Amino acid sequence: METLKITVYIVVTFFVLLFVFGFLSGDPARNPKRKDLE
Amino acid sequence: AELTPEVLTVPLNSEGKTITLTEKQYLEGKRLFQYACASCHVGGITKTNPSLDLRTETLALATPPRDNIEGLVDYMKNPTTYDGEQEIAEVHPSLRSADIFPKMRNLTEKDLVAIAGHILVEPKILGDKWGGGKVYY
Amino acid sequence: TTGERPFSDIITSVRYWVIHSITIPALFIAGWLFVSTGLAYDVFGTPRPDSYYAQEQRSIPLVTDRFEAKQQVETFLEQLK
Amino acid sequence: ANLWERFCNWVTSTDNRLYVGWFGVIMIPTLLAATICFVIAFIAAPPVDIDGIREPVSGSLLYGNNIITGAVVPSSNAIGLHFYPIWEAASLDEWLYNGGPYQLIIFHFLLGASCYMGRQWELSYRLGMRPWICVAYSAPLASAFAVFLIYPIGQGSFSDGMPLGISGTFNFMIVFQAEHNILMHPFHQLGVAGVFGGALFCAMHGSLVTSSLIRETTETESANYGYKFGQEEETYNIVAAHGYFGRLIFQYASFNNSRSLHFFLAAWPVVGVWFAALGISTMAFNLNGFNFNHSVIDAKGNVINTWADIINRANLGMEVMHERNAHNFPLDLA
Amino acid sequence: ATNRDQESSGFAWWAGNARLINLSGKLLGAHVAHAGLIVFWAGAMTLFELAHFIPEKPMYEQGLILIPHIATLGWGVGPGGEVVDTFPFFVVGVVHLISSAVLGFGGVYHAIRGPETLEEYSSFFGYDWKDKNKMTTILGFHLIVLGIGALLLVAKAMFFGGLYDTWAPGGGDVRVITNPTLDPRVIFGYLLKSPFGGEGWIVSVNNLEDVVGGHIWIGLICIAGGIWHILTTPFGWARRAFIWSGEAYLSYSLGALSMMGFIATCFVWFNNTVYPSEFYGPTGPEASQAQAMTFLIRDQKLGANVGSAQGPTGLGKYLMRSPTGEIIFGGETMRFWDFRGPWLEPLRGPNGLDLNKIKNDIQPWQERRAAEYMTHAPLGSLNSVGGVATEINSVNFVSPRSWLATSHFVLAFFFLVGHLWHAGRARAAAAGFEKGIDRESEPVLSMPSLD
Amino acid sequence: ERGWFDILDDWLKRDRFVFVGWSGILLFPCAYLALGGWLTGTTFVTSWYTHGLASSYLEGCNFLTVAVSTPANSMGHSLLLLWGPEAQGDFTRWCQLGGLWTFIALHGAFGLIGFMLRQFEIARLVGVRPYNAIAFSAPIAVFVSVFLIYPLGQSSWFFAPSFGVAAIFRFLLFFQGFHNWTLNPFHMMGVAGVLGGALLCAIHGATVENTLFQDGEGASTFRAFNPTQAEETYSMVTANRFWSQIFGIAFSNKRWLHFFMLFVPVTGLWMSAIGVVGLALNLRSYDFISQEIRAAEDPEFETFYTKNLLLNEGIRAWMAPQDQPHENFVFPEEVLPRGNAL
Ligand code: CLA
Ligand code: CLA
Ligand code: CLA
Ligand code: CLA
Ligand code: CLA
Ligand SMILES: CC1=C(/C=C/C(C)=C/C=C/C(C)=C/C=C/C=C(C)/C=C/C=C(C)/C=C/C2=C(C)CCCC2(C)C)C(C)(C)CCC1
Ligand SMILES: CC1=C(/C=C/C(C)=C/C=C/C(C)=C/C=C/C=C(C)/C=C/C=C(C)/C=C/C2=C(C)CCCC2(C)C)C(C)(C)CCC1
Ligand SMILES: CC1=C(/C=C/C(C)=C/C=C/C(C)=C/C=C/C=C(C)/C=C/C=C(C)/C=C/C2=C(C)CCCC2(C)C)C(C)(C)CCC1
Ligand SMILES: CCCCCCCCCCCCO[C@@H]1O[C@H](CO)[C@@H](O[C@H]2O[C@H](CO)[C@@H](O)[C@H](O)[C@H]2O)[C@H](O)[C@H]1O
Ligand SMILES: [Ca+2]
Ligand SMILES: [Cl-]
Ligand SMILES: [Cl-]
Ligand SMILES: [Fe+2]
Repeated sequence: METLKITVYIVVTFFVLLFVFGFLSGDPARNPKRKDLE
Repeated sequence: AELTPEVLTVPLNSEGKTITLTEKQYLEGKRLFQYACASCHVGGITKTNPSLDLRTETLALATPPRDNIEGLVDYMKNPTTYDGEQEIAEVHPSLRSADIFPKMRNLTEKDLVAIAGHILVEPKILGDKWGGGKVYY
Repeated sequence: TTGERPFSDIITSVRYWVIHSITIPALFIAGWLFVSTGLAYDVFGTPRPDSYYAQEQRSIPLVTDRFEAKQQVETFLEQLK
Repeated sequence: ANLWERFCNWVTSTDNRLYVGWFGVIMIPTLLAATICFVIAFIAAPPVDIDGIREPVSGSLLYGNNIITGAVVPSSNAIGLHFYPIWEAASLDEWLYNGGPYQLIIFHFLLGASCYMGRQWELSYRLGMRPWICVAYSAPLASAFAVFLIYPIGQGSFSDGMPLGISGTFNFMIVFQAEHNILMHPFHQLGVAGVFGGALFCAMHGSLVTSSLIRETTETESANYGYKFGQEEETYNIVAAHGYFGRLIFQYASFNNSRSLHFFLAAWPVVGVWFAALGISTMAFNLNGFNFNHSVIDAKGNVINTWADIINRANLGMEVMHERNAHNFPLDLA
Repeated sequence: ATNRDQESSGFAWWAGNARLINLSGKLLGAHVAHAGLIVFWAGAMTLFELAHFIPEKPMYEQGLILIPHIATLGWGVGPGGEVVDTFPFFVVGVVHLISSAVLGFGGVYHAIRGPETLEEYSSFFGYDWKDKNKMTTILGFHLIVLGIGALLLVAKAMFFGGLYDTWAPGGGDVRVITNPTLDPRVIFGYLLKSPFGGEGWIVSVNNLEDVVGGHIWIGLICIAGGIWHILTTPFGWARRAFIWSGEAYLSYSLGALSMMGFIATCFVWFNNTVYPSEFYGPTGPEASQAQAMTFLIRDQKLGANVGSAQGPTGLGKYLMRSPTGEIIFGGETMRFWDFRGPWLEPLRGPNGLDLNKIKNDIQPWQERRAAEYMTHAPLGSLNSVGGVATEINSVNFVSPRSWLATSHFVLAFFFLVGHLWHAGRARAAAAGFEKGIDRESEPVLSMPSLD
Repeated sequence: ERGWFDILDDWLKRDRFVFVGWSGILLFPCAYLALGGWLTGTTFVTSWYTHGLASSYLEGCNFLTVAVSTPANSMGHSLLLLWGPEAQGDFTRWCQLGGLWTFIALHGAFGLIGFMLRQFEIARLVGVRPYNAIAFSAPIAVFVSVFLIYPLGQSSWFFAPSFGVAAIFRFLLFFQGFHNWTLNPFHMMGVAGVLGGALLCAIHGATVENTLFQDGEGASTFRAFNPTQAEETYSMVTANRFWSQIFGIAFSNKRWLHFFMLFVPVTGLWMSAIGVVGLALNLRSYDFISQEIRAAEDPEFETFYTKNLLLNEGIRAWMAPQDQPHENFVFPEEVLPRGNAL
């Protein structure tokens, strides 16, 4: 169970960080029209 | 069917004297009972102890008898267990314990008579619904 | 448009209101009196608050026969004293 | 273009057969976890003590259920609102007895479906669309939160969440009616207008558009071949449809503007289901339906029954029979 | 008629307030006039509550939601929450009512009389949504205002009478808080608690030392952050993540308000410390626990040994073990064993409910309190018939906790929808396609087919 | 020939504010009388002699609890004509005996026929295909099965639905307790048709509104549409790509999409109607025999199916004496099914 818990804790943190860094990676500019939104 | 003086005539004491209530008294009794008592006694049952109800037959067999105006008025001043052996003002609203049951603070003698009258008249109206519980809703 | 006068035309005309400031309250009052005189009770056979039961009875006056249903009801109505 | 930039371009790429996106990064693992656990538990899960009284209810196909009676059974009343992951149990056998799988499924599902809503916003932004399709989906999504999360919080137990099964759904609905008189609640009533109305306007708009298709085909071919995917011109005559529907009622009860017509088609069922979800969500805090029990009284004081009192008789039968071994004290206060 | 029709502004009448987006003078008025309405309701509703208030009924039998707020701050109440002086309630109402006239006056002036734009009038009061510097400065001023507000609760708690403490030894009383919790391990520890059963995240705060100390931190944090935001301008990583427009800032606030509304819903439902049950009525968990207490007391008086009474399921009829062994009330209330309240805790020992205290130490005031709370469970109908859905008419009651929880769930839900609406539009407007697809530049037509 | 029939035809088909037609001769009196009778009855008429119920504003009921209730069970399936052998021409007795219920139900039936004939008549004059009238067959199938076939299978009109809000709620609950109607797969198909219909309604309307072409400069996009314009007002191509990528599949044919929107709720209502035709005969999907055989022999076997039958048994025993007064059910307290404590 302890190994399971750390495994899940690690998997969740991995995916959550992708989400956060993904939306921090210039997302407003990722559209087909105006690409200067700063 | 209507609320006649016969409906509103109830036992005043145990010696057999009756008293006839006005429709005003009866309706005041209903409002005051809703104010001070229905949270536990809605419909003539007792939510915190369903073994005891407010049916007239149950009140007649209490000690002392509670099936008349004087018995019920005394009960609102100094309530006792069903056998009369113990005084329960500390756990049951009463004039004697109006300091810990503040809703009893603004009840007058005339109010206690009206509440008593409502308790005695209502079974004459509702029959088994009074004190019967959910089975008779 | 299908030829009838527009509704916004009519209900902002003085003559519409001269007529309907009378006829609307008049019907309203006729409906009031239909209840207040007790006439609605007797037209439709609806019990008044003191007419659902006899003083001691607790039974419903339920119709139980098809072809004497009319007499059953008239009988129930007598038994109200 | 470094590796992180390459990854971001693939995640947000509009050329993937199914759009991934950043919401997709959370959606895909959580929905797969919930789906795999649901399928396995529906087939093979042992009976679950839903009400905490050591009275296990059988939900899975292998333990005597068919498609109609089977369910994933809500987690134990003894757990209440405590978090019960696999690693809080001493064994998988304990976890299963206590309804662990229910918690794992609904928490993963609710996250996934919330990200599904976000993903609807996200692809519309990548395609240069207007953004509000995801607002339409908030009505079914809010509804799922109501019966899987909000109602358990207010009543204090996931054991009162909706079961994951067909007959379990009916159980939840009947007990809900006994404990909140939802049929007499105006928010459920608006929900019924929402879905009856939605179904009415669905058939209506379908019949009207279909009734005014421009002749492009012969009797031997399906009329659907008269529309070509991507063609510039409209495929039905909306002036004809309005000319018909306006005479069916009267002219000013009919839409001639396709934009406002289609907005109405969106708004009516979505608003109605929002209210239905708010019904469950506020009855979750015991603000119940209208109570007219013994409201009509005659001159003496006899109760004159109404249809509301007949409803109450049926509610009492549900109340006194539900969870027949679970109550020791006279009032069912949650 | 500047931007007061659809042709000139682009906005139909049903979206008419969107015509204010770039008219800071009239937008100022609309905000001040609306604040007047809020302050108006606060004062007027308080006076209405006071006029309809009987001192000797419980507050929660009277449909009161604002007098309970005033009473929790220590005003008008004595031991046990008994009302001793209704004049504080009167003052709070009158002063809010009077102030609303001042705000209404300024709102109506700026809205229809004053300059429609402030930028040509004043460079301090004028602003550009696109000006990240000015926006964080206006933000900074208001963070400082908010932080003073939290320090005022502390000043009341520590220097001006104190707060009502439902946990005070004796039965509950106003108490001056002299040692508020300052240890950041405690204060921010609440932020890291799980929100699930038995933990409750910040809803679980259960003593005024923690409440007061948490507001000291919040006060400093807001004041500190407001200076930071006056003195700084958003960094590049922040510049690239946000939309910088008026509708965007509105959408961020709407998301924040939704989250607060949901938290507030749970606070009033579970917490009986900053929402004392003396004033708000028992929580749902509380009343359910109180029923088991009541019948354990009744039956033990009749001679039952409640510790060994086996119920129909095999679980104890009155007492049982929680999944981690604690002794807890039996029956369906097994779900509510995380409940804590001042009338129940004296029966609690290290292992939970303590059988020797149950047999020997139950005082009549606990029997009274349990019977009161069991008969004021937060259950009732929409027309305020108290009780279960099958109960008959008689008792006019719906708990204040149900009114407050349901209203704010509904409001929080619609503010989440508002967030989605306005954030989606803000994104589309900034990118330039909120009015529709350009026929001669439709993005999908320049993309390869999926198959 | 321009005889009286053709002259009358002309006048009946004048393009006026409210079209009349030949169908209007049937539709308008019957629709007006059905509505007026419901309004008359819920305002003034009791259900004391048929049901033991107050049911009108005059008695103190509100919008949720008024009804025009069904006649007494002793009336059987009588037409209850005003001039019939029960009322014998007496308007007051007729109301007290439930005559308004047959009045409403019968004129309602013929009014619905009239409304569907109107859809045919107007479609023929304007030159459109009659798919709207075809879709309206589903409401008619529902009305006929629930309000006419179902009680004709039963003992009497008494058990048809009464015309009122709370009265219909009681009907829903009666069908759960006595018929286990949630278990019926014909009802299930109806539920799918209705919920799927609402889904299609929301998703089509939302999709159109969010793939609009920018055909104007205003922020209110409603103005940028012209009923006679030739071009589509939203992008089917973008709509198709979005849904393909969100959901996997998408519509590509606009004619199929709108036919499907007709098909789903219409078919659902037809399916539910067939189920009710079965309940007319008590031909229920009440039980799974395999479940009952196992549960009878194995007192540890429990499913949501056995849990729901316990609820139905409670509904039957607790509502039946008041809901079926002509039966004179006297159930002493000791026989009522109850769990522990409640
Ligand atoms: C909190 C609610 C609220 C507030 C504060 C505002 C405020 C405003 N609206 Mg908005 N609006 C609202 C709700 C609100 N609105 C709603 C619900 C709708 C839907 C109908 C609209 C639809 C709408 C449209 C279509 C337009 C506005 C416009 C405006 C602005 C100019 C109004 C004007 O010039 O009228 C002049 C009106 C009068 C001269 C009549 C009387 C107005 C006064 C203020 C009433 C005061 C009464 C009060 C008792 C006085 C107390 C004084 C006392 C304290 C001394 C103003 C800032 C306009 C705008 O944006 O302009 C750029 C505009 O075109 N609104
Ligand atoms: C503080 C919060 C806030 C603010 C400042 C705004 C501001 C705005 N909104 Mg947003 N909105 C919000 C919250 C907010 N909204 C929420 C919570 C939702 C979800 C429902 C929305 C959903 C929304 C939509 C769908 C739209 C806007 C739009 C707008 C713009 C035009 C609004 C207008 O003139 O309405 C005029 C006001 C009315 C027409 C009044 C509506 C009356 C309501 C529905 C009745 C509510 C009943 C009441 C509560 C109880 C009954 C009372 C009765 C018995 C007397 C304006 C910028 C428009 C826009 O996009 O512009 C860019 C637009 O289309 N908003
Ligand atoms: C925080 C909001 C809030 C809460 C929790 C309460 C709670 C309460 N109020 Mg108060 N009140 C409020 C705001 C609130 N009120 C406001 C804004 C006003 C001015 C109108 C009042 C004026 C007022 C008076 C005059 C009285 C109360 C009373 C009460 C008590 C009884 C309530 C009742 O019976 O409702 C009945 C239930 C309803 C009316 C249901 C309303 C349904 C609404 C219209 C649905 C709307 C949904 C949503 C907003 C619209 C979304 C649209 C969508 C398209 C986006 C209860 C404690 C009574 C009391 O006991 O005082 C001591 C009383 O007499 N209130
Ligand atoms: C927070 C909302 C707010 C904001 C941002 C403004 C901003 C402005 N006002 Mg407006 N106004 C407001 C509310 C507001 N006012 C209110 C409530 C009223 C009614 C009293 C007015 C009545 C008003 C008039 C009649 C005029 C203005 C004018 C102005 C402009 C010049 C102000 C100045 O330089 O005075 C200098 C600054 C001061 C004198 C400091 C005042 C300090 C106050 C009075 C003491 C209390 C402040 C403290 C925070 C109290 C907290 C109360 C709060 C908790 C409710 C400026 C754009 C002028 C204008 O538009 O010119 C064309 C103008 O003629 N205002
Ligand atoms: C009204 C409140 C408020 C608002 C709207 C802002 C707004 C802003 N702040 Mg400011 N700030 C504030 C108060 C506020 N601040 C206060 C009180 C302080 C003192 C503590 C600061 C100290 C501060 C610093 C040092 C900085 C900002 C910065 C900013 C900008 C970037 C925001 C951002 O990216 O957040 C996004 C949030 C994150 C990236 C961290 C959250 C991590 C994830 C999302 C998990 C958390 C979610 C979880 C569910 C929360 C639950 C509770 C939690 C405790 C567990 C933005 C303009 C940045 C800036 O540009 O300065 C010029 C910056 O560097 N702020
Ligand atoms: C802008 C605008 C708007 C809005 C407005 C508003 C929102 C306003 C507000 C306003 C306000 C907000 C106002 C207020 C006022 C107040 C007042 C005026 C008060 C007074 C008071 C008094 C007088 C008092 C008295 C008393 C006393 C002192 C004692 C006790 C008793 C009594 C109560 C008697 C609208 C929408 C219309 C639209 C157009 C534009
Ligand atoms: C007073 C008090 C207290 C305290 C409190 C505190 C201390 C609090 C704090 C709090 C806090 C400290 C909070 C925070 C929050 C945060 C948040 C809420 C965040 C958010 C974020 C976001 C939302 C982001 C987003 C994004 C992403 C994620 C990606 C990129 C882009 C963006 C930006 C969009 C206590 C309890 C002791 C007691 C009672 C009283
Ligand atoms: C039966 C019968 C008949 C017939 C009669 C009729 C035809 C009647 C009609 C009647 C009518 C024709 C009535 C009406 C009534 C109406 C009413 C009574 C109304 C009310 C309304 C209201 C109350 C409203 C409400 C509302 C809504 C709904 C929504 C919006 C808002 C409001 C709140 C406004 C005859 C003689 C042939 C023969 C014998 C039998
Ligand atoms: C619990 C959550 C903790 C979150 C901590 C947040 C701290 C914020 C500090 C700033 C971090 C942002 O770091 C972010 O990362 C990536 C590289 O990895 C950068 O690089 C990005 O550049 C541009 C931005 O338009 C994108 O086109 C490109 O795809 C991407 O590589 C972002 O420009 C940078 O802003
Ligand atoms: Ca700054
Ligand atoms: Cl059950
Ligand atoms: Cl229990
Ligand atoms: Fe369409």
